[PDB]
Amino acid sequence: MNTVPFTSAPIEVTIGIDQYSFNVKENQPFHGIKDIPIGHVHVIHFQHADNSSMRYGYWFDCRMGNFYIQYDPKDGLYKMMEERDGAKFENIVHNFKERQMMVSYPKIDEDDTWYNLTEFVQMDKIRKIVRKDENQFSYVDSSMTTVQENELSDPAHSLNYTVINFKSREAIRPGHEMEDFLDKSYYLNTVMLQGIFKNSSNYFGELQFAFLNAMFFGNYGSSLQWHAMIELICSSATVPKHMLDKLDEILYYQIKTLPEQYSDILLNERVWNICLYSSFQKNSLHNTEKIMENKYPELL
Amino acid sequence: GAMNSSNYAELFNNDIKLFVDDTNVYRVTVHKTFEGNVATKAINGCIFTLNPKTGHLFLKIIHTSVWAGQKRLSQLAKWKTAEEVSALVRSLPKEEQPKQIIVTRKAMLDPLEVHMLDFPNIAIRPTELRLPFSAAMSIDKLSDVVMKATEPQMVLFNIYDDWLDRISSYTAFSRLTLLLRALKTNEESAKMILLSDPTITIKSYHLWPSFTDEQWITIESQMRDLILTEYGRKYNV
Ligand SMILES: CN(CCO)Cc1cc(N)ccc1Cl
Ligand SMILES: CN(CCO)Cc1cc(N)ccc1Cl
Repeated sequence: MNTVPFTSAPIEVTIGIDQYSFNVKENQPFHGIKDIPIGHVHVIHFQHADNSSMRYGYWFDCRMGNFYIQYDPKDGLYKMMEERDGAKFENIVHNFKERQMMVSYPKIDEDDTWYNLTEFVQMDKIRKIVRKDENQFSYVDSSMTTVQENELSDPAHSLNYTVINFKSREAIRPGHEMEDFLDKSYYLNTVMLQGIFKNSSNYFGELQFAFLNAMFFGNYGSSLQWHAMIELICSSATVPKHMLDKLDEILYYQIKTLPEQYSDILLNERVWNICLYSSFQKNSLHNTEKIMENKYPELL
Repeated sequence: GAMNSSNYAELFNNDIKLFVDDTNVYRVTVHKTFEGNVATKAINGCIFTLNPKTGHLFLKIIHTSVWAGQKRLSQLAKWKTAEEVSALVRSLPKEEQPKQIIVTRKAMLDPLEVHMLDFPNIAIRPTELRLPFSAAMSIDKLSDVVMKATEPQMVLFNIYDDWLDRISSYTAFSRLTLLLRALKTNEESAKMILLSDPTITIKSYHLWPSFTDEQWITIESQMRDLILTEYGRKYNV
């Protein structure tokens, strides 16, 4: 189990850790989060009480360093930092645990939700989407735009997701215009899987990461990316059977976890209806279709 | 964006553009089989690609052989149209290629955009106008070349004959749309109007009769009466 120490909590903030969250009052004696499960990426995120504009947060993996949060009163946000002095970190953490100033990562034993949402997500790939290589953790917020959004403006602060565009020369082989546009298998299997992602795990990892940035930060370009990666699979007549089964599990847990009250903004009616009811894979996502129909039948 | 009432005059400026109409590409007769089921028989079609400024009609004849062994022919027909239009643009010198292609039906947008990916600078546009280009097969000489074709074939007609020697392209296009609208509403009556006077002939190299200015005004008036008429006969007014 690992720990993220918080210097202090000078401003009132709602703090999220993965799918959990709690309210910290201005100058309440909050000094961090303990018992964080090793073996997964995690995200610690923030919404100030005074300005619900800008949710923001940090993707991290506790195996890659000792990390802590400290409010910066000049830049006005809770910043993640790395402490390199490991003795000084264990010491601080131990003092705050002894004084019981930390909340415990509240995972129920039966519960594999976070695993299921992050199964293919790897800190190395996150750091390539979010470029800032002097840190081992990655900052994301509500307002960051994607490389593709910037093609349609600060490149350093962008989400470098894999560009997917169904009406592009990359997607469409000369002489197979109709075939490749109506059945995207070439684009999925040869261009994207064999060419760019190398395997389906890296593909699913980016898909899962885009969903999570969409959900936790309301990052609109991440939502676009998540839906595009779903649609590319659903619009392909030829998909490995193992990918279809895994996709159904991935989407199931995403739909399960989504706040009911956010379904109106984070779920694209056209893509979901197409994917569940018109696409080649309309019959291949049994779990996802069942949960969608029972939880958001309005959308369909 | 879309072409409509408000930006009608753009059609007659000096930026090359083409209208593409796919409504006569896939054509069938529907008939009963010996068993009493229904089947279709394809007949020759055409793509109607028109430069509204000059009257250039690039008439691509679609021979029934292109459908042989194919499924989902109404969807294929849109992609075949897009394939032939793209081929036409590629065949043209750069300085004759259109800057915009306006499709008369929205279902052509994606097929044509995909086929024209190589031409990112050609704008593919829909239109809110209900243009009567489906009636092009009521022009006798166009129908005749389509039905006689035994292979795929491109034919070139000025659909305005020599009208631009005397009138503007705006006026020429209005006349054409009026004639086609009339032929679409009541072909027999429209054709009666155009041909009732044996002394006014169609030149071998023309599609329409050689009316004087004064006779065209009369023709045009008769075509508007017809269209208004049929509209009563249809709606009981
Ligand atoms: C509150 N702590 C202890 C200060 O005495 C500040 C801090 C400094 C480092 N270096 C690491 C974590 C924290 Cl949380
Ligand atoms: C009349 N000429 C053709 C002669 O072969 C000009 C023309 C060129 C294209 N491309 C279409 C229609 C016409 Cl009418």
